[PDB]
Amino acid sequence: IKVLRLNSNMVGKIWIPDTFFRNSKKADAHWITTPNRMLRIWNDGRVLYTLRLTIDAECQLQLHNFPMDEHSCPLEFSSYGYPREEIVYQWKRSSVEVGDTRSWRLYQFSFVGLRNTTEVVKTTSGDYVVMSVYFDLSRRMGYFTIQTYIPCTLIVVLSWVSFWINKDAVPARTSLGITTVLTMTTLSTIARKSLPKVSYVTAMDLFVSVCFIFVFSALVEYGTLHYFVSNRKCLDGKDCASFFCCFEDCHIRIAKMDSYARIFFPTAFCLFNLVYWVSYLYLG
Amino acid sequence: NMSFVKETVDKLLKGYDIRLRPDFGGPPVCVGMNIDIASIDMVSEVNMDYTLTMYFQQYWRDKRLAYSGIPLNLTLDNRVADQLWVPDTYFLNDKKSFVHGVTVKNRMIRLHPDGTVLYGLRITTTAACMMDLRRYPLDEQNCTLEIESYGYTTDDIEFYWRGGDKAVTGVERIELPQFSIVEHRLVSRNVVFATGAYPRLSLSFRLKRNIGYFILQTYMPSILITILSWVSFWINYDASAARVALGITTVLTMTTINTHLRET
Amino acid sequence: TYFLNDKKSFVHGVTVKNRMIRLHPDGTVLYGLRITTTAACMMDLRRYPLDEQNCTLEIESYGYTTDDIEFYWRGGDKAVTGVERIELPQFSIVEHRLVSRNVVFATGAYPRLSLSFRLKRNIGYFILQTYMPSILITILSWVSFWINYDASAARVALGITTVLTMTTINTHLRET
Amino acid sequence: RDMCGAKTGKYSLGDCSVRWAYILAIIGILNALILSFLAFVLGNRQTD
Amino acid sequence: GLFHYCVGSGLAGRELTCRGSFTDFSTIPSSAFKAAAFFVLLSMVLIL
Amino acid sequence: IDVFFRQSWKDERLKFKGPMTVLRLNNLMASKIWTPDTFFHNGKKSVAHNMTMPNKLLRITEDGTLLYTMRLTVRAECPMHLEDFPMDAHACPLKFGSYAYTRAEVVYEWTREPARSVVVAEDGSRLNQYDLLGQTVDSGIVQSSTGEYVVMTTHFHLKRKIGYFVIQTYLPCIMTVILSQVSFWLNRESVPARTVFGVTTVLTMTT
Amino acid sequence: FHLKRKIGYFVIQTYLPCIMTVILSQVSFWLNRESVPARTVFGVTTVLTMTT
Amino acid sequence: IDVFFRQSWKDERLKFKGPMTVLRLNNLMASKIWTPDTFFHNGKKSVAHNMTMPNKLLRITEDGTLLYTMRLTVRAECPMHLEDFPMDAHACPLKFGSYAYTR
Amino acid sequence: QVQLQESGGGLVQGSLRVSCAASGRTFTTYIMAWFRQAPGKEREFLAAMDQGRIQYYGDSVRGRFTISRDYAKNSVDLQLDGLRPEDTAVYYCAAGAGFWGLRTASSYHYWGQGTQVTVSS
Amino acid sequence: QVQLQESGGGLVQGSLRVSCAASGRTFTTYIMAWFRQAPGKEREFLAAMDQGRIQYYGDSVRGRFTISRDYAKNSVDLQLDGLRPEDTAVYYCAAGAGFWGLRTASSYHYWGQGTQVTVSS
Ligand SMILES: *[C@@H]1O[C@H](CO)[C@@H](O[C@@H]2O[C@H](CO)[C@@H](O[C@@H]3O[C@H](CO[C@H]4O[C@H](CO[C@H]5O[C@H](CO)[C@@H](O)[C@H](O)[C@@H]5O[C@H]5O[C@H](CO)[C@@H](O)[C@H](O)[C@@H]5O)[C@@H](O)[C@H](O[C@H]5O[C@H](CO)[C@@H](O)[C@H](O)[C@@H]5O)[C@@H]4O)[C@@H](O)[C@H](O[C@H]4O[C@H](CO)[C@@H](O)[C@H](O)[C@@H]4O[C@H]4O[C@H](CO)[C@@H](O)[C@H](O)[C@@H]4O[C@H]4O[C@H](CO)[C@@H](O)[C@H](O)[C@@H]4O)[C@@H]3O)[C@H](O)[C@H]2NC(C)=O)[C@H](O)[C@H]1NC(C)=O
Ligand SMILES: *[C@@H]1O[C@H](CO)[C@@H](O[C@@H]2O[C@H](CO)[C@@H](O[C@@H]3O[C@H](CO[C@H]4O[C@H](CO)[C@@H](O)[C@H](O[C@H]5O[C@H](CO)[C@@H](O)[C@H](O)[C@@H]5O)[C@@H]4O)[C@@H](O)[C@H](O[C@H]4O[C@H](CO)[C@@H](O)[C@H](O)[C@@H]4O)[C@@H]3O)[C@H](O)[C@H]2NC(C)=O)[C@H](O)[C@H]1NC(C)=O
Ligand SMILES: *[C@@H]1O[C@H](CO)[C@@H](O[C@@H]2O[C@H](CO)[C@@H](O[C@@H]3O[C@H](CO[C@H]4O[C@H](CO)[C@@H](O)[C@H](O[C@H]5O[C@H](CO)[C@@H](O)[C@H](O)[C@@H]5O)[C@@H]4O)[C@@H](O)[C@H](O[C@H]4O[C@H](CO)[C@@H](O)[C@H](O)[C@@H]4O)[C@@H]3O)[C@H](O)[C@H]2NC(C)=O)[C@H](O)[C@H]1NC(C)=O
Ligand SMILES: CCCCCCCC/C=C/CCCCCCCC(=O)O[C@H](COC(=O)CCCCCCCCCCCCCCC)COP(=O)(O)OC[C@@H](O)CO
Ligand SMILES: CCCCCCCC/C=C/CCCCCCCC(=O)O[C@H](COC(=O)CCCCCCCCCCCCCCC)COP(=O)(O)OC[C@@H](O)CO
Ligand SMILES: CCCCCCCC/C=C\CCCCCCCC(=O)O[C@H](COC(=O)CCCCCCCCCCCCCCC)COP(=O)(O)OC[C@@H](O)CO
Ligand SMILES: CCCCCCCCCCCC(=O)OC[C@H](COP(=O)([O-])O)OC(=O)CCCCCCCCCCC
Ligand SMILES: CCCCCCCCCCCCCCCC(=O)O
Ligand SMILES: CCCCCCCCCCCCCCCC(=O)O
Ligand SMILES: CCCCCCCCCC
Ligand SMILES: CCCCCCCCCC
Ligand SMILES: [Cl-]
Ligand SMILES: [Cl-]
Repeated sequence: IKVLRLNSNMVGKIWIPDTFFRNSKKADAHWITTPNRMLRIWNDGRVLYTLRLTIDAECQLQLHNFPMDEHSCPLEFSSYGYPREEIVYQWKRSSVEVGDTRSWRLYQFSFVGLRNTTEVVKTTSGDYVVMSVYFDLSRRMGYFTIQTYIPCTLIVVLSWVSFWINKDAVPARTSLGITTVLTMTTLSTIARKSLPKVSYVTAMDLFVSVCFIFVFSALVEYGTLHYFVSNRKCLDGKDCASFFCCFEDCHIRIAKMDSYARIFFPTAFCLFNLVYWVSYLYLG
Repeated sequence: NMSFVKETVDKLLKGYDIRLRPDFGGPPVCVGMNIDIASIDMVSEVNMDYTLTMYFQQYWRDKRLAYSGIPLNLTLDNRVADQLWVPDTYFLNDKKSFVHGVTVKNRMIRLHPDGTVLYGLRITTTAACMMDLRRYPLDEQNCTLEIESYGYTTDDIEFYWRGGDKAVTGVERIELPQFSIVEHRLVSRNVVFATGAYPRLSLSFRLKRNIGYFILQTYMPSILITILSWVSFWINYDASAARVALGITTVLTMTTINTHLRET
Repeated sequence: TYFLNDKKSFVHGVTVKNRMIRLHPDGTVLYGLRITTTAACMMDLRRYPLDEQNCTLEIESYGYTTDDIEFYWRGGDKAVTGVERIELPQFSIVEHRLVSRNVVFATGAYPRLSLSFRLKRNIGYFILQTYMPSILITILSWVSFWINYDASAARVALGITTVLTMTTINTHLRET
Repeated sequence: RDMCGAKTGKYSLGDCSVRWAYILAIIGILNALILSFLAFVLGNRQTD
Repeated sequence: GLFHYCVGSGLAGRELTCRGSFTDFSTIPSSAFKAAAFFVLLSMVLIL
Repeated sequence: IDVFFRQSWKDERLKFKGPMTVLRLNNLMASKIWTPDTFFHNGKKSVAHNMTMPNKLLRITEDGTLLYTMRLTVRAECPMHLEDFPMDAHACPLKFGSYAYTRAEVVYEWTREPARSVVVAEDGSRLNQYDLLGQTVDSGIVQSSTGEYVVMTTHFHLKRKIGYFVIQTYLPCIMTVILSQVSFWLNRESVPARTVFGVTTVLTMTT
Repeated sequence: FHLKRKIGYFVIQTYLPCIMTVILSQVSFWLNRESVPARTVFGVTTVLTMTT
Repeated sequence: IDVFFRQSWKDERLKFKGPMTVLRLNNLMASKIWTPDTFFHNGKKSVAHNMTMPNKLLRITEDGTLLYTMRLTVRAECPMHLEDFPMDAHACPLKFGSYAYTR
Repeated sequence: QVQLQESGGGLVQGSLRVSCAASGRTFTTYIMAWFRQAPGKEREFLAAMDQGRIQYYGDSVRGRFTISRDYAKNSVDLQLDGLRPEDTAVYYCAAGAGFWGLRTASSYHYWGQGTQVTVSS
Repeated sequence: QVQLQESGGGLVQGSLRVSCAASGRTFTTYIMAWFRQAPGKEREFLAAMDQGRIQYYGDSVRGRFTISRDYAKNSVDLQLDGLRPEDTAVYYCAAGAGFWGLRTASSYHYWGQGTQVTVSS
């Protein structure tokens, strides 16, 4: 007989490496119906020991570019007891295999690839050979685009709708502006729910913050218009202040602020969106 | 050869009384302790506890386990820790803890020629930390782990931090999204119960809460809502519907954001 | 013995396993356990919250057929006690029942005992929670009829607010 | 200092070298000033 | 650059570890870098 | 509730003569001898801590007196009457006794007098919205289908703190009522404004 | 095991609220054009209801 | 999914002759004899019920035919395609087989 | 409105059984107790029974008086045996939450009217 | 638009390989199958492979033909061995979610053009 093929009975009978996963928050084997382990002993003394595992491994995420963020989550393992002078691990030729990559439970992420490495880590007990597998994940924009980006832009456009209402419609325009500012506060509040309580601004935070300023500038614009309309009422040899600055005429052209805003606000928002998306998608 | 090592280990384990500590009638056994903090995961305000993963290693001397003729530190399989005596250490402020058990029990046992035993465990524990939130979110919180011997009094066991103030490592590599580890401290003392006096080690951390999240979430929208409340002063006094709408909106939104915030 | 409709159960283990063995001279064994079990109860919520629910525990023998083990309720209807002392906040136990029968599977016929409870849901919490705010909002919606036809802003605001409040009530109900 | 060397310091490249973005920023300064004066002259030219 | 920067590990390869982000001032190496990034951002805002 | 639960009893089989009067032994020795099968009648799901080792100690005196203490976390039922909520107070029980041994077999007694036989640590308070005014210690009998059992009971008397609910509900309701009453000072011709007052206050109170 | 989702819950809780919101938004076409605050209230509240 | 998972196989070593044709034995015999190491490929933390006793039964026929049944709460993966949600329909698999033994 | 009716004999020479029935409120989750007041002496605790069927007794009447509860009928009964001349008193049924108590009368909010009991030698 | 491009030999005297590459949609997460249809015959199931690398074969072709999949390239390959003159037919590549099927053509919502195969003795 060239090989003894055995179930989990002799796993506890023979010596087994004390391999443990360093970055595991919680891991557990499988025991249904029987222990999901396998042993195979060859005549030359080669032992092959396989087991099924499910590991909850920690992965410190940098969410500055969220939802345009990419991560390389690790999975590290080593011998718990035996230092580098006692046990040495080694990757095989084709060590990390995968089946159907995009049939997995990754809903918000897509699997780009993986890479394995080995190193030596010094601890109080000794130096240990640590074997790492990094999985590269890239976030997908669909859910967050549905949830935050589209509603915020739509509320900004709803704020723009106020510019086309008659300025004498004071309750209508005031309610429209303040209501748009409310729905922004609420959208900001709910945009953060998926994330942890990090203390830095993300891309989504920046977008929602700029959408807030555009909805607040619209409300302040109507307030100023209403107050000023109803409630209140030397190579040239030119002088440099006349040549450069403007003391001539100027304000007077204040009733046309709605006409100015109707074109100004969409242009500013379009420029902001263009620079934002280009910068986050292509330049960085 | 391995036969001599096997004979030595069998001789050490033969006639070993696990019930008795290393010097049952003699002076107390001195136990050094050191910790490598792998991570601190969930500092929970609602639960008033934090989860702490660590490599907890104990060091002591058992003359019964001394051996000669093998110039090596014998790192034995972790199953023999059940046969050997180990301290009955426990964490007083624990709520839920376990030793990691994949692929095997993450436990180390290493014997030295002079009978010295090094005993390591990979332990994650949820420890209670009652937090004073009067200055929240500008608060600073003390959270401690209270290591103590259960059954053995100071007459039987003594505790010390191995390596002194360098006993606890890995504190600087911790990343908490909400907190910053401003300082950690080690204390050693005695605690007296009705059953006797016991040794007590204490590993304390001081956490400073980050303010940027709260500035983004609460302070800025409140300020902006107050400014839109002020906007009504520039509206005509006869625009009653508009001014009342603005005031009612701002008031109810301040109430709503406060109540919605202070549920978590 | 096992509970067929079980989902998650355990024997209490503090200070020790809450288990009792008592022998008698004639070879009679009394075997007690303190068991907390989460048992499935499929509820028909068509009449909810004015609904009645049957919730049962199905005690059965796993490996022993009726040729090997015969179950019975010793003491008859007095076998189950302590139902009268149960005080649920949301339910009232109308009655409880004990049944003994045989169940046939492919592997054989097995003895089955069934302990069933009928639970009637209390209505006061729902009256305070959902019914009375809805009635009050519907009553408030009629205030618009006493306002002049030319007060379009006021009447439309009142109607829209009533509709929004009804939607919020429905939302908070469905979330639970 | 770790990236470049010890010779690097305040207002001193050291071992490192300027790359395209810095000189492009200088070009941006020049272009911005030129366009500013161009806009001034155009504004004073429109009135004529 | 102004806020972002990549540095090699130094094992005869690329292995560029990259860190820095203007949306988190904690990662910017220095106050001078923060000021320069802010001023360039202000210039971009003005031209837009 | 987290407790050091100490029991003690006489076992004449374990008397000895030796160099020392008391053998402070490993907790492993406890499993090799008889110990009481104490259980909590109103316990829901309790934990006997075993980190790093079983948090138990056993000490055998030369005369045969055994001391046996455990570290436990007991989650016990505390039924409440919430008619005075949030100005209500409760008496949460903690009842324990033998599971299998009746009165004629095992009887529990307090080591000291009952008032001093239950001690609460000064720093040991994890309550957020309750004040532990004190405890009362007592004992009684329970009749079950298997016989009579001694049940040793403590009652911890807790009083709820009203500040959280004052901030949470009472103040929003009071300022909502005041907000509604503000509308009386506006002129009667401000129909949309006063309707806005009424409807918004009604919606806030409903929420 | 072949499973087919039941549509009744989502019909009750998403489709009917959306349809009623659309109908409520379209109701404003029957008001006089001079009811500016009323029609603005209709449009804004229906937009927010759809967003929620 | 809650299941009675039944397996059966021939074991010539467990042949016997006696008064009974079938030995309806305690489940403790399962740990003493060989049983297949069946596992669920798409399972995720299944549960073997153990109240009051281990919910297993073993039966040995005189000709060496083993019947071995166990009660399980299998918890398996059902990958879903939610494009047509809530008008979507799925086919949840339940796949099982030996872990250590090849074909 | 809550009432606690009592019933029982008035004169014995001796065994007795004094019953108490509650109305207007279900006392399934309350402690039901019996107290005694002799002429001139203060009210004292005889017995109590809890929702967990646990029985507490006073030292003076331990082993003699037996308390029981019928939860279906919402009643508490007290069987009295070995009566003596000093057992003459007014016996009170009570229901409460046992705050600071199970032995103090102040912890019981609901009280019966009282039933006279007399023992004659 | 979604397509399935099939390639493979057409004539043999024998071993053969038929490949089917998918474009326009990610068929990794769909069960991918191979079917046969000679003239005057209904489309019959030859082979299939699931997301979990599990292979099903028809009884007529069990042990002769072998199905494999490349998920990175989004393709399914079929190695035909032991070709016989009763095997000549049109071979179709199919893919879909297996609902009420995995052996019936109706459950597959995507199909290829088809490739002719002939064996001459
Ligand atoms: C604090 O207190 C805690 C509570 O006390 C304590 O936790 C317990 O610790 C003990 C000791 O570490 C654990 O016991 C071990 O468990 C291992 C399996 O763990 C998994 O399964 C258990 C439940 O165990 C049942 O199921 C497995 C799987 O089939 C069986 O192998 C078991 O025998 C057992 O079967 C019974 O129960 C089933 C229902 O549950 C029934 O269906 C069945 O019929 C049986 O009645 C779970 O509890 C585990 O989960 C928990 O723990 C993990 C790990 O930390 C956590 O991740 C998780 O969250 C949970 O908390 C997990 O799911 C066993 O493998 C192990 O036994 C082997 O080794 C010991 C020696 O160490 C031997 O004595 C034993 O015989 C076993 O070896 C034989 O079998 C193996 C496997 O085939 C062979 O490899 C070996 O060579 C040997 O074979 C020989 O003997 C066989 C017969 O014995 C024979 O068949 C062979 O042919 C051959 O001859 C051991 O039992 C226990 O599970 C923990 N949990 C609980 C709740 O009790 C904790 O540690 C304490 N902490 C501290 C710090 O002190
Ligand atoms: C987080 O929050 C926790 C909770 O408050 C903080 O914990 C406390 O930390 C301080 C350290 O800052 C601890 O203080 C010291 O204890 C050590 C060791 O002492 C035991 O030491 C002696 C035996 O070895 C023993 O005699 C001591 O006795 C009593 O001590 C004195 C009298 O001697 C007096 O305070 C009481 O009568 C005590 O009953 C003690 O039990 C001790 O060495 C320290 O003193 C040093 O200080 C003295 C000057 O006082 C100096 O002369 C020495 O040279 C030495 O420098 C100090 O007393 C305290 O015990 C901790 N308390 C608890 C409950 O754990 C923690 O510090 C915070 N950390 C962070 C990072 O936020
Ligand atoms: C909650 O909801 C559940 C689910 O519906 C209810 O469950 C059912 O309760 C009813 C009664 O309450 C059960 O029916 C009873 O079964 C007993 C015992 O039957 C066993 O033993 C008999 C004697 O050995 C045996 O003959 C029976 O066998 C079949 O026989 C009958 C007669 O031929 C046949 O009709 C059945 O098909 C049986 O399967 C069985 O093995 C039985 O005694 C009860 O009988 C009453 O009525 C008959 C009328 O002929 C009378 O003769 C009897 O004397 C008795 O008065 C009754 O049939 C039923 O089995 C339960 N179902 C399940 C799934 O458990 C539960 O009751 C509800 N409770 C509450 C509180 O809401
Ligand atoms: C016209 C303009 C009108 C504007 C007027 C608006 C009114 C605004 C004032 C609000 C007062 C709020 C209360 C502030 C003082 C009390 C706040 C306080 O200290 O809290 C507890 C007492 O609470 C309590 O039970 C007391 C709760 C009382 C709260 C309500 C008081 C009535 C409010 C007025 C009625 C409406 C008037 C209508 C005028 C139009 C303290 O507990 P104590 O330390 O003991 O132990 C610990 C444990 O009890 C609490 O953890
Ligand atoms: C706050 C909210 C307030 C709203 C309340 C308003 C009050 C008025 C509404 C009453 C709704 C009544 C609820 C009826 C129950 C819901 C409908 C339902 O589910 O019944 C099934 C038919 O469904 C189906 O055809 C699915 C499709 C139903 C979609 C119906 C919408 C029609 C929209 C037309 C556009 C009009 C435009 C007019 C504009 C001018 C029956 O099949 P079957 O048993 O086999 O189950 C198979 C399995 O799918 C589970 O059902
Ligand atoms: C949803 C919002 C609603 C209201 C929006 C109103 C409009 C506002 C607009 C923009 C500026 C927003 C400023 C937000 C400030 C966020 C709060 C803040 O300043 O926090 C500090 C800085 O955090 C950081 O990384 C932040 C550093 C960078 C801050 C600036 C980011 C870019 C903003 C470019 C805007 C251009 C506008 C152009 C409009 C046309 C951190 O302290 P802390 O001790 O916790 O650190 C601990 C440490 O360990 C964390 O790494
Ligand atoms: C939803 C978009 C509707 C577009 C309608 C296009 C109509 C273009 C006709 C020319 C504009 C015009 O003269 O009349 C509107 C106002 C001036 O009106 P008046 O009061 O001076 O008579 O003109 C202005 O002052 C500003 C006109 C701005 C037109 C649109 C700007 C682009 C908006 C981008 C939307 C995403
Ligand atoms: C805190 C300000 C909020 C926004 C206010 C928007 C309306 C501002 C209107 C113009 C204000 C400046 C008028 C100056 C003329 C004067 O002296 O009154
Ligand atoms: C009506 C004019 C509005 C102008 C602003 C339009 C901005 C729309 C942004 C929608 C979200 C874009 C998500 C892109 C995701 C991707 O590029 O893959
Ligand atoms: C807070 C922003 C205030 C803007 C005031 C605009 C004044 C314009 C004067 C012509
Ligand atoms: C070094 C600590 C800096 C704190 C920054 C707080 C943010 C202020 C935003 C205006
Ligand atoms: Cl950045
Ligand atoms: Cl609390």
